[PDB]
Amino acid sequence: GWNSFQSS
Amino acid sequence: NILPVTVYDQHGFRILFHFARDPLPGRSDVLVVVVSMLSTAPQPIRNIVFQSAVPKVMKVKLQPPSGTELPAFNPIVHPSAITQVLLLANPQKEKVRLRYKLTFTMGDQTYNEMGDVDQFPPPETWGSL
Repeated sequence: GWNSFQSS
Repeated sequence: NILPVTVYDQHGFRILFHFARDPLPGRSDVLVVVVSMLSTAPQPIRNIVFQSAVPKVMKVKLQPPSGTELPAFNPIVHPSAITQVLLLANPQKEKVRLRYKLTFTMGDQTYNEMGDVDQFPPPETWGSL
């Protein structure tokens, strides 16, 4: 699907 | 999809995506996205965290934001604006879909928001700035 979310 | 896309608009908190590309002139694989944020709210918004996700063929990267809060709106003065850069590697030129997770506090409530962005400029034209 998609990867995990990404932070700063 | 060259024009600025409204990614988020509630409680008077707006987040737009602005489109560009870099850094080898030669290349057309990485999209630069400046995400700008304004508030019209009467109570200030603090503790803003914007996350993002993409499909496995792409890659997303979030640079630190110019800030983490916005004041109560005071229409008399220049508005405050948060600005954040994010870079979207997509060398396979596959369809563009992004999923954000927005977090912020306003007064005594804490909004945990999620949404989909699909209005990206087609990967072909990433070379053209």
